[PDB]
Amino acid sequence: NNIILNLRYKDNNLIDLSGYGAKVEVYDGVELNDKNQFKLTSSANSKIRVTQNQNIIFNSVFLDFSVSFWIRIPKYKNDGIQNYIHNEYTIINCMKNNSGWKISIRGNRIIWTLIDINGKTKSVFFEYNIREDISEYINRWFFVTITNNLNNAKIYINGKLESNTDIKDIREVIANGEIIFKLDGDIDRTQFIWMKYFSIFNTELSQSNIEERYKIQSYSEYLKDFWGNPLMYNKEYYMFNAGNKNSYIKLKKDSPVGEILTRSKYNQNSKYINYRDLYIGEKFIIRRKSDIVRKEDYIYLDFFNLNQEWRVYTYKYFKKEEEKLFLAPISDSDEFYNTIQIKEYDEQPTYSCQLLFKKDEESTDEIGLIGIHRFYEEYKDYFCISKWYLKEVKRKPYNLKLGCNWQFIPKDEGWTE
Amino acid sequence: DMFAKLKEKFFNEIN
Ligand SMILES: CC(=O)N[C@H]1[C@H](O[C@@H]2[C@H](O[C@]3(C(=O)O)C[C@H](O)[C@@H](NC(C)=O)[C@H]([C@H](O)[C@H](O)CO)O3)[C@@H](O)[C@H](O[C@H]3[C@H](O)[C@@H](O)[C@H](O)O[C@@H]3CO)O[C@@H]2CO)O[C@H](CO)[C@H](O)[C@@H]1O[C@@H]1O[C@H](CO)[C@H](O)[C@H](O[C@]2(C(=O)O)C[C@H](O)[C@@H](NC(C)=O)[C@H]([C@H](O)[C@H](O)CO)O2)[C@H]1O
Ligand SMILES: [Cl-]
Repeated sequence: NNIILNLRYKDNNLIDLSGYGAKVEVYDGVELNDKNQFKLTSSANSKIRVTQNQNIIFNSVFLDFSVSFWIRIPKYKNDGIQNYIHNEYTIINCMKNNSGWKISIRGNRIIWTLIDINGKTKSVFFEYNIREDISEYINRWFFVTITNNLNNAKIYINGKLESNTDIKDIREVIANGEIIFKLDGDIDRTQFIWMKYFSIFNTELSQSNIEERYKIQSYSEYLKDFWGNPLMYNKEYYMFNAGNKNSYIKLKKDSPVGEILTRSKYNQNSKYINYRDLYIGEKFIIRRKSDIVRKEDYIYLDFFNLNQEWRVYTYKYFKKEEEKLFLAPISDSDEFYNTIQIKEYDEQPTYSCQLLFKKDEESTDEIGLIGIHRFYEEYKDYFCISKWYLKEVKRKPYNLKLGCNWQFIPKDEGWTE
Repeated sequence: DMFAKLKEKFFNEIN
């Protein structure tokens, strides 16, 4: 559907599946996986060369074409902040006779550049904050779309318009060059980039059509982690509350309950960056109740304490609208429920999930949703179950502020702190 | 039996 290049994984390779049959040469330094993600590193053979079908390039003067892809750009090093902010490097290039387009990164900025044969140049970029307690962009998969017509170059992020440059002063742009995927410029040996679903269209895509591609390419039967990667069974995870972004869970001292604490922040002295620590709190693990965690699966939410796997329970007969959850050894007990069904109540794209307690894998009764609540101690916030959430999650549009919304944070080389 | 001590604490906590 107006698609002229469609890079996709196949047989430990990336191949153009557009139907136009371009040649794609992936060199040995490119890391691949069957989830369609590919990784560009600093090494020289870490590259992809694409040789276009010379019959279906973009129009050099009307400039009617679009580029879409997902990207995951690692966090800055706390001690490489000035190189991060200042070094620009190219990630993807399509140039012939010093004309064409390129995609560049400069720290927290992603840049689109057009160059006409006359040598005239125009750019448009997207930039994200590097001071946020919790950023939705740093080290997390997000969707980029660049569109061009004769007058404007635009960047959409996650289906929404972010930037807009007039490109009227741009004349003829040569269209038929090889597309080169490669980090190019002054970069660190540890600098890398993840990408997926790279596509080129011979049309200016509309926001409506882009917002749809974002939804379609966001959809999966499985859940995702904080970074946007698949959520897995048998993997250690930190827990994030999308309703309480700055809070984390700690097992209360010598007590089988989860207290909620405030995340520690970047405390060094640089005035360019700020963040909250992500690698803190209890370390959890998802177990099946009988690979990838799928919506509606039945699970156990466990965690590690005293070199042992403990479990998260709810008291069967709690009276109030909410109650503290019981965090305790794995045990048979008729006073507690252990069965959780994992949910995604949001209809829009998200990395949040919800955790519903039930009697078993057959029952239709719903006990409550795992969340956060302030308890009478002076008050104190605890890790809780709640039936209050059960009606709130019915509300449209989905309420993002509900503390029943969780994300799972595994360690990742793109996030150091 | 250590578990029982934990359960007892839990019931303190919610009462
Ligand atoms: C504030 C509160 O604790 N709400 C709890 C409510 O308590 C009742 C009173 O509350 C309000 C309220 O804000 O909800 C006041 C409103 O005016 C009511 N609205 C009306 C009348 O239209 C509303 C209630 O929801 C009712 O459902 C409707 O009546 O209640 C509270 O003021 C009152 O207070 C005490 C009083 O202050 C004490 O001094 C005195 O001793 O006693 C009275 C009561 O004894 O108590 C009221 C009940 O007695 O009770 C309902 C139960 O129906 C809920 O418990 C509600 O608490 C919410 O609990 C859920 C879990 O079930 C969550 O834990 C909520 O906290 C979190 C969350 O995780 O979701 C933390 C997040 O930070 C916050 N997210 C952010 C930052 O975005 C979210 C919250 O979801 C979002 O803020 C929006 O959804 O909340 C917790 O608030
Ligand atoms: Cl978030």
